[PDB]
Amino acid sequence: GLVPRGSQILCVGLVVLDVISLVDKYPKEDSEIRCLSQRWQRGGNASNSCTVLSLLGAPCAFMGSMAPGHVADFLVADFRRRGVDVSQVAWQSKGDTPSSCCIINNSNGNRTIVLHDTSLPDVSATDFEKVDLTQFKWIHIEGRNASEQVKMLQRIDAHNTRQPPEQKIRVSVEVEKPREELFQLFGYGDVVFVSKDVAKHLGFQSAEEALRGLYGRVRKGAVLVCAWAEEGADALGPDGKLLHSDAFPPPRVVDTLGAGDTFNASVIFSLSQGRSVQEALRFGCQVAGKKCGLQGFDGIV
Amino acid sequence: GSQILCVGLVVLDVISLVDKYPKEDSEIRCLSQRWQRGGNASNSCTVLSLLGAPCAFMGSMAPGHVADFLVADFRRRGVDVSQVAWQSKGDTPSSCCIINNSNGNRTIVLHDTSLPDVSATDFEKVDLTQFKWIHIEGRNASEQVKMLQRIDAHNTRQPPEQKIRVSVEVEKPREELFQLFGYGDVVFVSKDVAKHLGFQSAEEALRGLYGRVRKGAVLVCAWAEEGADALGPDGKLLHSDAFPPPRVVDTLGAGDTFNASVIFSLSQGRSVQEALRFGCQVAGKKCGLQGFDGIV
Ligand SMILES: C[C@H]1[C@H](O)CN1c1nc(N2C[C@@H]3[C@@H](CC(=O)O)[C@@H]3C2)cc(C(F)(F)F)c1C#N
Ligand SMILES: C[C@H]1[C@H](O)CN1c1nc(N2C[C@@H]3[C@@H](CC(=O)O)[C@@H]3C2)cc(C(F)(F)F)c1C#N
Repeated sequence: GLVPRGSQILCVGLVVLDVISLVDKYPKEDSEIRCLSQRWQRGGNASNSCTVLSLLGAPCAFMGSMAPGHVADFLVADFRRRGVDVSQVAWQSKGDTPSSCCIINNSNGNRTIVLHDTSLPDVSATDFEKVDLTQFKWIHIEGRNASEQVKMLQRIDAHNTRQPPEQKIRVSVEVEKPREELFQLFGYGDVVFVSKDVAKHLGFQSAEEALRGLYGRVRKGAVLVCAWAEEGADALGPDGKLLHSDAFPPPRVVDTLGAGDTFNASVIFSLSQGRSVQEALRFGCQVAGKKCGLQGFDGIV
Repeated sequence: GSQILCVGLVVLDVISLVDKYPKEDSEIRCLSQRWQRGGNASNSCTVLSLLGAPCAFMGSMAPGHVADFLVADFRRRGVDVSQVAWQSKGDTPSSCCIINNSNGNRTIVLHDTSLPDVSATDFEKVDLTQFKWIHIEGRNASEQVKMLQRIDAHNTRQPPEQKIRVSVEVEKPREELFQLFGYGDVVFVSKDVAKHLGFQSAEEALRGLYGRVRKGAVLVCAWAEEGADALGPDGKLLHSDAFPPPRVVDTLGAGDTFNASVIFSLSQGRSVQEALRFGCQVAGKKCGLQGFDGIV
């Protein structure tokens, strides 16, 4: 159906079916064990951020690769249950829709993960070339196939060149995985999110160190953002002024899975509403904190 | 008297194929993923269909997208699903299956959704005349005993040529199930159950447990790659060596392949010796393939 021009927030990235099993003891190889509880959850960074944007009251869309089948069916029904627009999915003829299997041991909190395979082709620059960008006010790209995503980012830049400042599509990039190919993505977007994990891998021992160490890698005018879990989040822009927000931890932590994606979606949302970077940092920390005391995404607002 | 009925579980298996079994607290990327219809009675129906046998499945399912996959899979195989016990409370069972590509080893993390099992009242509503053979996978034993008493009652009124043959499977090491040994013409006892009762071989298990079976019954015990043994009223122990593939790639459902193949061979009039050999043959062939396609 009709989507008003410059009304949606697009998130480009991964969707995965997460099968979480909670066990009394880790299974011995070649055995059958009854788990205590099992959950099927739609995951992925871009995927999780869409859930949060819908719950925040933002019209949003997901762009990512899926293969026709029963896994895709579950994921599409889950996206739709969360009011996520799924018209821009890159339907693939080869490969499996990603599925991960998580075994959580009760006696110690240990997590064993059998990650999805590599068979599914990622969204390409040619796939993205075919997208009418006019319905999007904001485009968020989760760093994966960087050389392709760079061409996608060059296409949004080309678009904005022909646009009055109010019809300009805002852009954000996420560098969450400590893979060198992704570090070229720092030079793209108005907002650049860098994970604690990536920063630590580059030798940075704090969000301040990471922002001061990596700011020279961003495009002119860009805002570099780094959330450091329960130590709050920092942002740094062209004025050279480091901004900080403390974390808003819940009275009891229940579920941290997707807290970072809650932060990213909330920062994007607050900025898209015309709020300052300081206000967006505080808001992202508040929503992220609220999420940590909740199972899943229900009740974050 | 044309169909083989299998009473038991249907489970959606979420299968991950790995290069090496994951060490606890680690992250490993799998090689490939698939969805497979599983459960012991359910797997035996797949094998019976592929063997050319008209078969039916009786088991509990709850309406939903999991049941939809399973029903479409059953139907794709030509398994008769008319006798499924549709439940209004619960979800359909699912499991996480890790298959090690190096050796075919399978590890299952199972989610028993606490769906109500098939009851004796559910089974009383079944027209037994279309069945030549009824196989029950041991689950809710006190309720399955009444189901077995119903088949016995039916056979009493039948001439020997129109008598329904009965098999029972005691796969789980739960004491409740050990009453099922006294029922059926063919009794399959797992290696796992035998080991739990202190038996170190199929011959030990058969000699140790034979006194527990019905008069004239055949006790069968498959001991994985060590082959299978059977023991009947003549007191003569029968053995078949396994048929291992040169490369074992997937053991998930090998035992169910054995059970279905023994049942099939016996239903065709073959000797117990021939049925044991055929059972090991087909199970062995399955172990060198992914899934059940190509076992025949
Ligand atoms: C996004 C960051 C901002 O820096 C604040 N916020 C928080 N992140 C936390 N984690 C991130 C990481 C999550 C795993 C995952 O993202 O899947 C672990 C724990 C924990 C808390 C907490 F618990 F203190 F509330 C907060 C708060 N506020
Ligand atoms: C049924 C028994 C007869 O005794 C022969 N047969 C085999 N069972 C095997 N397993 C049983 C158990 C399976 C897991 C599961 O049933 O889900 C493990 C391994 C392995 C092989 C093998 F590999 F050697 F071929 C054969 C053969 N033939």
